[PDB]
Amino acid sequence: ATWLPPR
Repeated sequence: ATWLPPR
């Protein structure tokens, strides 16, 4: 995927 959100 893309844009990995923190926590």
